[PDB]
Amino acid sequence: SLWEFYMPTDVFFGEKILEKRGNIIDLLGKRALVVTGKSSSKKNGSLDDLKKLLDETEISYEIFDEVEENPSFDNVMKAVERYRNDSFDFVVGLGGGSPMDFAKAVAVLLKEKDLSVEDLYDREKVKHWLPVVEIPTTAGTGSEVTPYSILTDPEGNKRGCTLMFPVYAFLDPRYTYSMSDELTLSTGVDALSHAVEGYLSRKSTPPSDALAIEAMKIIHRNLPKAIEGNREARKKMFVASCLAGMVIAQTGTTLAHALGYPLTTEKGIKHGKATGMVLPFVMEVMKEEIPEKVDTVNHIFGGSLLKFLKELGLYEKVAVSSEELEKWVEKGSRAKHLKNTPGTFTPEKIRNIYREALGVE
Amino acid sequence: SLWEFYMPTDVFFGEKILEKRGNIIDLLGKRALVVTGKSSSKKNGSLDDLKKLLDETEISYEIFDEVEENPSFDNVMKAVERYRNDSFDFVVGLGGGSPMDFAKAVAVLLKEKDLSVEDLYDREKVKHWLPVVEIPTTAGTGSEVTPYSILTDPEGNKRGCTLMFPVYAFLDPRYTYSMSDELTLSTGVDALSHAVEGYLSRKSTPPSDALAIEAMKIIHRNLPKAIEGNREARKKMFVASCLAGMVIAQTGTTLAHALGYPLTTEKGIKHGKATGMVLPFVMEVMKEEIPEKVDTVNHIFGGSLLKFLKELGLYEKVAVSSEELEKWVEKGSRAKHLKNTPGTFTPEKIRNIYREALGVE
Ligand SMILES: NC(=O)c1ccc[n+]([C@@H]2O[C@H](COP(=O)([O-])OP(=O)(O)OC[C@H]3O[C@@H](n4cnc5c(N)ncnc54)[C@H](OP(=O)(O)O)[C@@H]3O)[C@@H](O)[C@H]2O)c1
Ligand SMILES: NC(=O)c1ccc[n+]([C@@H]2O[C@H](COP(=O)([O-])OP(=O)(O)OC[C@H]3O[C@@H](n4cnc5c(N)ncnc54)[C@H](OP(=O)(O)O)[C@@H]3O)[C@@H](O)[C@H]2O)c1
Ligand SMILES: [Zn+2]
Ligand SMILES: [Zn+2]
Repeated sequence: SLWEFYMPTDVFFGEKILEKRGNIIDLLGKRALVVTGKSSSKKNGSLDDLKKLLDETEISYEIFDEVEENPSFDNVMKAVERYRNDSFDFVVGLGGGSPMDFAKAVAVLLKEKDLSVEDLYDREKVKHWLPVVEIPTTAGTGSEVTPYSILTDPEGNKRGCTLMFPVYAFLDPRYTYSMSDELTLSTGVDALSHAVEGYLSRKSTPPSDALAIEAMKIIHRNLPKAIEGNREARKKMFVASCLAGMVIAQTGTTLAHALGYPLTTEKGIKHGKATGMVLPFVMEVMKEEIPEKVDTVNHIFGGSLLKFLKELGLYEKVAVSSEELEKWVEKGSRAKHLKNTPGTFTPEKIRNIYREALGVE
Repeated sequence: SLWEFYMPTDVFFGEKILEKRGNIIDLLGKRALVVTGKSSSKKNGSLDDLKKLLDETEISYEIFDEVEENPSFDNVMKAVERYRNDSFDFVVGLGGGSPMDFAKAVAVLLKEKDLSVEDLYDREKVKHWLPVVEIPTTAGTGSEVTPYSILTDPEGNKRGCTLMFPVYAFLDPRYTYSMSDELTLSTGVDALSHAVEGYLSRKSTPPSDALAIEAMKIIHRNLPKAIEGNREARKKMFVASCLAGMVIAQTGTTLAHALGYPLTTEKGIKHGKATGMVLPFVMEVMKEEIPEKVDTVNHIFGGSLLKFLKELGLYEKVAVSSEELEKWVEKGSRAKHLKNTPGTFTPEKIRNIYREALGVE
């Protein structure tokens, strides 16, 4: 066999974590660029805490609070072209996966001033970048512990790239208490999918399996209560989302993530819910290769992950034309994730996965 | 509550791993110092593989193959003084815990020529150091993924310190197939203790708990067969020892490790066996603060860790005087590990832990 474990991010978790461990960012420089969403970070106390930390460490900064959900190439360039004229020592991503991923792309482009966003997809061109600090507020994408960035290209397709691991990750569960029940559900299922896909992936490793198993157990026991607003459960979900991120940082994701993309970009379905909807059906095909592991996942979730997700009210009614379905099937058949997904996926199997997922509601 | 996860070592695992991924050390420099034991690494093909790797990568080197079991301050200075006139870019530890720990100490001292071994216990003085590469051959201390180094001081006492994390760890399971049944047993129990102590420690964290649980399950299922010589079992033990190293790299150890030291330094009992002998009894006390987790550990090991260890033939007959016992009880009452160990340990309880462990056989 042959495997590798690499997750160099220094992770700090706890209430008031920026106050208690945040000063370490002073090792990164004297001026920082903060990238965050339009309003969430202003309402959960995170931006205020960050401003306090920057003031305390006497680090000057600028705030780009215009990151959109599922950020596009243009969104990133709208910030890069402007901040390339400044001189930042490091970048801080604050919020959900969108601003956290946005921060990684900007960190490279502010250093590599001659590169375009498309160039980021060429690993050979990514050799220099500003350090990145991530402060997540959802539970979650686990972006604070992965080297990935996902952007929507000019054609409207979600495309991911591998950049750098954040130097520091600061997780304060209090920031997640403001999530709506619906966002808690979607982000929680995204975390669930990361742990499940990482465990079932052909790139699975012993360390990532260990982390994935614990994450799955935590999510199974806490997601329902978290959605309802139970604080202790939300704290556990935040822990699980981080563990799951560590997992995919080793394994990457599977066809489940790839197939959910069009549901998000074309049907407005939140990322986590989109992935979660197709995941159980992708698993049915994976069974042809790893039935034991698939059985393990179903057992952890009470006997059936599909039923577990259905009980959460995850499935949505989605309008899909034959024309749209065929387009999604064609794109899925070319997903890079296919190589790391157990099972044999023909266009018909992918077509069936969508029909099954869409057929629930 | 508040926790941190940090384990930056880039870990590579697999048969012929040095041949397949070792070239990456080219990024560390052009000259290196190899520290290892007298014969071991020369008989399992590891030193041969390392020599070949260094030749292929065109990296000059010198070999210090005089690291003794449980190295002392003088041992380290012997190598340091012998090579302080030279100029190395990085250090490579090859072998078990002794040479790997030796490597970390030397890596600092060769950089900071004005420091003594005693200075290494002062975190403030350890500012710079040469990069370290670890290649373990036992399953194991997990030293390849921890920042710890343990040496025997002039007084003959085991004293550990925290230095740096190795940049790269290369694990080839084939190297462990040459271990004697006794060494497999002792190093295997050491790994078991790391996982168990890390899980039970007051410094336990979610990520380390995840890794510890998996490590414990692997060891329970494979240690007996590994001792018998089963290669699949030994390969699994090697994975577990690594996972366990990642665990203590976050948690540190408990009173069990502390109480076993005098058995090693004064009675020649191998580290793993010494810790393992007292572990079940230290756990009995822990049950006062964390009965849930202790029950979990016993459940994983077939219902009783004590019985599991006894069945391995772990316990040894040891000649101990009252004077010696009282000295150990006294020192045990002043171990830093006490603070991170659940339960209340009175001199009477510690004396009883030793009596119980020594009374088994
Ligand atoms: N790096 C990776 O490996 C990885 C993994 C999984 C997913 N992703 C990517 O991450 C993105 C998904 O991010 P996400 O699900 O965390 O959400 P998101 O897209 O970052 O934002 C979701 C929405 O929730 C809001 N929000 C964020 N934190 C909140 C809080 N604490 N309380 C209330 N509302 C809050 C946001 O408000 P504001 O806009 O006002 O801030 C936003 O409107 C996708 O683009 C996905 O492809 C990346
Ligand atoms: N850094 C940490 O966090 C950490 C954790 C646990 C323990 N430790 C420390 O590590 C030391 C324990 O090391 P250890 O149990 O791995 O053993 P060790 O002390 O490194 O050596 C044990 C003996 O086994 C031999 N050996 C090593 N690899 C072998 C192989 N593949 N086949 C056959 N024989 C082999 C050695 O031979 P040669 O002498 O010929 O090489 C040596 O004589 C202690 O000093 C302990 O305090 C450190
Ligand atoms: Zn995701
Ligand atoms: Zn040990």
